[PDB]
Amino acid sequence: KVFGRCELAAAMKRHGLDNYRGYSLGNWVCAAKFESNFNTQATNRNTDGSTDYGILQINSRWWCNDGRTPGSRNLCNIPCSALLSSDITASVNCAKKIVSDGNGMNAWVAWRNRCKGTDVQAWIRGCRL
Repeated sequence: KVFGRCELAAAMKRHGLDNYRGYSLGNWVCAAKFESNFNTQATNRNTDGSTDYGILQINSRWWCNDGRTPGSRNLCNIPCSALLSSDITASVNCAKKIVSDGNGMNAWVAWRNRCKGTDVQAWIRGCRL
């Protein structure tokens, strides 16, 4: 499922991501924009042989299990394919552990490179929330 901007914002707010670890809703939305383009089915292989999965491009080396990644930890205890669902629940719960793991939203290199420090509130402009 390809979410609309305000669609994902409302879902993320409902799952308690707004202000989680102090990161406003615009940050999480911006991150989803530049990680997946709001597409829950997005997958992307990385050079170390891991893959990133779903709306927030969560990595198979540490967080979910895809059966093919050397050194998998599966810290979210979840098949990576569950992060590709139109229900964002599993993706949201896992993002909570990742952003709590020590270096904040810097884990997300599209966030870091394209959202961090910018006018992220723009990413929820016009939304009824």
